[PDB]
Amino acid sequence: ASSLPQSFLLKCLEQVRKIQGDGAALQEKLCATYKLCHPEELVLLGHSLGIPWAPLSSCPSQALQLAGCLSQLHSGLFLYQGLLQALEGISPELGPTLDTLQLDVADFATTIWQQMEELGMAAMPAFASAFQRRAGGVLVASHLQSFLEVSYRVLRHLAQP
Amino acid sequence: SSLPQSFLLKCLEQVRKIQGDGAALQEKLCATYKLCHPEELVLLGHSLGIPWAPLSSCPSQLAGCLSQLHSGLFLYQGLLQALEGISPELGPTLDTLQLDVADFATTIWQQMEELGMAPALQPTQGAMPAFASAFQRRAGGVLVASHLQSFLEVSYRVLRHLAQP
Amino acid sequence: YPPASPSNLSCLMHLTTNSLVCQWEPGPETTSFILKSFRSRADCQYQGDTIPDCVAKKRQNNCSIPRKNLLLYQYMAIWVQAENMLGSSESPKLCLDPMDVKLEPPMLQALDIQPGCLWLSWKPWKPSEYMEQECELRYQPQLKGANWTLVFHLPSSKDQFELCGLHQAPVYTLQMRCIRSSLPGFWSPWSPGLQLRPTM
Amino acid sequence: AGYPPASPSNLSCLMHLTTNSLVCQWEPGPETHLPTSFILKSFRSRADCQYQGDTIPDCVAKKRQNNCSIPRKNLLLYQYMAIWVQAENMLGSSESPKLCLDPMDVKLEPPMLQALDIGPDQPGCLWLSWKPWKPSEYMEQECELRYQPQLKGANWTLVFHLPSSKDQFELCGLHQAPVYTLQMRCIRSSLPGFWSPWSPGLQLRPTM
Repeated sequence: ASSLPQSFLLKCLEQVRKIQGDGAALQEKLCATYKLCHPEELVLLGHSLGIPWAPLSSCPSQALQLAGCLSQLHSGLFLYQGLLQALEGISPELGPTLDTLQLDVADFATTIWQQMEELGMAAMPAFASAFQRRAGGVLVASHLQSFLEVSYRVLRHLAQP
Repeated sequence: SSLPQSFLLKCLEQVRKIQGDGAALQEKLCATYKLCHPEELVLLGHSLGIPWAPLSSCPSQLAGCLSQLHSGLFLYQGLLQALEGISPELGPTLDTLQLDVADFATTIWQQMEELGMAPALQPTQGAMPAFASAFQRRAGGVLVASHLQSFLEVSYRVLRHLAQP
Repeated sequence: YPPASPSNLSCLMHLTTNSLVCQWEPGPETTSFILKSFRSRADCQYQGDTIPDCVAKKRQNNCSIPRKNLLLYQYMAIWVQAENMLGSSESPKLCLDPMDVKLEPPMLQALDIQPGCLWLSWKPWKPSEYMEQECELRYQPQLKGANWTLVFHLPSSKDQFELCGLHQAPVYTLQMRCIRSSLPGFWSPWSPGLQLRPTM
Repeated sequence: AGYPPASPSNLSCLMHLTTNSLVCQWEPGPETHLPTSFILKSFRSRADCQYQGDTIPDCVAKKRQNNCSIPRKNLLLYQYMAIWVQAENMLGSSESPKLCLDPMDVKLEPPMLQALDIGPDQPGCLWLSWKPWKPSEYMEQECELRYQPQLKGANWTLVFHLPSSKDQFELCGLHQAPVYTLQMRCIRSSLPGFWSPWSPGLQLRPTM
């Protein structure tokens, strides 16, 4: 007995896997093109640049009642959709890769929104230079990955009650 | 896995449908003739000669157990045929149970053939029991149905295991 | 005049009458219609036995094959034939397993014995008790603002089930519907509204 | 003489991951003899496509093309959409009934199945490995493997509900012939999707 259709949770899980590969494709590009391979190194730039992170505190909770978790998931995805747009394509060589990733992320947000609607459940940083865009690109990709790795669990849990 | 999950899913449904038909029959024999406790008819099973489909310790060779399943069923559709309708008040109820045991046997048989799992030697009906008199047919009806029922209680177990929903 | 090929032939397995009931669209009036079938294997490529012909009654655009004439968890090809003195038309054949095609909603009720709480219980529609079903429960405070909230993946029968958090109105409506678990089948219609007063 | 356009039919759409576009095709019916045009029309909707969501840009078919495609940029994947075809010439116009789909519910290519000389360093064995079609590796899928000895009307032996990837898969007891033929196909797991075609047959020699 769940407030979410099992197919919705499955399509969501399929979108996480898809976005996880997009971001992986992006993070491969940035390390092959700009030898920017370890986000760890860019840790402080997180504050310097103002990279907003995304919580899922409402997710290690809920069950038959879960609009809170659905609202965090959406807003979290909604945020990374914004940050990726802020990177203004990073560069011509990364433009297509980053573009793929932002469409996917945007539609995943839309999709979680519209489902909440159906079920009745009802700014951006600057990155002012090549390097800042490249570094911001590496940090947002990795914050997206952590967010998604946590979401995967939240969802697997929801899909297997 | 060797078997299609949708086949096991339909199998589990036919077992239930058939448990429903047999419970209908037993309910009808009791309501119509006050034959209400096969425990009391047990000893007449001897007389009548109602066999017992043995699921020869098969919780798992599918080719071998799915075939033990089909033969058990094939035997009960034989016994139920032998009951020659039992009596007008019962013919319909019994006929339902019968057609349903008949289909399940077929179904299992067709799957086995399409999987190349069918027994080399094909099953032929046996020497069906002598349900001579009306009372034999009614008490035969109570017993055969109780035999069938325990058979499907075990069958459901082996099948439910394979078919993991 | 020549009869036009019948259309929109649909078939449903009625557990009540234990018969495959088919209906077609007779098309532009111009005759007799005969629902014809043959036992077969999947895709209806196999030309199996001839299921005895069911001839539709007078002004009835439907027939009905009794289960005595049907193999059950097997496929079959169905089609209607319109015959006039000036020719005969014939619809496209359908290929269905009768057990694949009509559920009636489950029996939902109040648990016959906390604030904003409702205890419930339900049993499946008996003739389909053999079928493993998965149901949906939807409920809502009977307010001028219609908004249904659901509960998914419930069993076809519950001993007792406490729905809670119901404080937003003195009365709530509840309905339930089921569908065959993991095999083909359509949802049953929703059960009749059930006004219930959450423990106020 | 010229006839009005007949309502298009047998409208089908397939989401191609390669080109990353939904390609739809229909059958226009009898020749009208007039310059008739076709337009793939759709709008975002929800299940049962009763909901009138955002309109999706028309897709006009090229002449002689009984198909039209919608680019990923126009699709909202994982939501339903209503699609229909509209034909029209000077003497009229018709429309196909509406198709209701979620593009991700409609084209897979076989998994990459390969042999291995794992060897036992025992008779009648083979070791296989397989990975799913790359463009689709983000969707969980299950696979079927079919094999048979090259014999006199040898029949296929099947293995169902297999994982979509397997680094090493031992198959032993293959004794009926020196060479077997194996093939595998996959399908989207737990969600709508069609089976892919079977991978091209491998000819392997079991041990001994």
